[PDB]
Amino acid sequence: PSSSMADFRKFFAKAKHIVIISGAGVSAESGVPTFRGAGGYWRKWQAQDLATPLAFAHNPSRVWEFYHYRREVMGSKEPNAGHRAIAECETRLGKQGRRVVVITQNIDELHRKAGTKNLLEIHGSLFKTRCTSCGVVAENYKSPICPALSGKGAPEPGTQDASIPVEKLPRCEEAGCGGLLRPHVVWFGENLDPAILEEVDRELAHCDLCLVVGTSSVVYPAAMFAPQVAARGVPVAEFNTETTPATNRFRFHFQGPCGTTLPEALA
Amino acid sequence: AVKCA
Ligand SMILES: NC(=O)c1ccc[n+]([C@@H]2C[C@H](COP(=O)(O)OP(=O)(O)OC[C@H]3O[C@@H](n4cnc5c(N)ncnc54)[C@H](O)[C@@H]3O)[C@@H](O)[C@H]2O)c1
Ligand SMILES: [Zn+2]
Repeated sequence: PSSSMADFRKFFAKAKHIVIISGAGVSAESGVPTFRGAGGYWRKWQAQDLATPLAFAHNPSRVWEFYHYRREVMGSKEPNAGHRAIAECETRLGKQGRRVVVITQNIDELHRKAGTKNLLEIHGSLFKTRCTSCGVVAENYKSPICPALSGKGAPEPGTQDASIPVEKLPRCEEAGCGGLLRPHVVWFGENLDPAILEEVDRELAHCDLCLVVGTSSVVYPAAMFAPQVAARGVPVAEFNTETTPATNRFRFHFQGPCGTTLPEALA
Repeated sequence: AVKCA
């Protein structure tokens, strides 16, 4: 694990297919908290407990409050210099006939807002819904997503659940369905999309340089992506404020906010 | 592949 930017740049200059894996840390400097420690809580509950099939099945109103809140917070948010460096890198290399692809754990769409085109959102999106009856996935940026959620989603401990009746939670507007919608987001304990996983596999297999940016490397299976490329003999560069369990697997580690390290790295 | 923390 070197911290030599110059050695990384040598590899960067020659790379024809760069995979950039990102986690919540890439959006921290945008004012979107990660789930590490404090941001991992909402009212009395842990985010990793709310983001489960069990929690939603038994209390879809509380879970929707939680997602509504996040959708609303995400409204004000802007890509940071980390996101911008990544998008600009893709566009510049694209004109050289070189490839950059972003594989993100994040559901916040900030990579998209920054202009990134080659993007695999492996955990879905905060701004998509899926119908729990007919399975139809739709884009949704409505604020609020439904009338009953207005002013709701307050994260403060002791905030009673709005306890919205299920017919007044977001409902499918497909012809003759009316089903309860859920956020189109992969929850803990759910399968990732097999089609997306095969796209991920094709990128990992063909790439020649990999960056792992702002991820804890403890969410599976995404945590195994970069280790797998590094096993193939490919250089992996980690950009994170801390070391992680995967750190010593990687060729490079650059400590600090990725917003301040990425722009120089990717110029 | 199941999403796990
Ligand atoms: N922005 C989002 O869409 C968003 C927000 C919160 C959680 N999540 C997902 C929920 C799930 C678990 O979240 P989390 O526990 O945070 O795991 P994670 O894998 O997203 O870990 C966050 C990582 O970011 C790191 N970090 C924080 N700030 C910076 C920074 N400024 N520059 C570089 N790295 C930074 C932090 O040290 C940690 O390693 C993951 O799939 C997350 O991607 C997404
Ligand atoms: Zn439906």
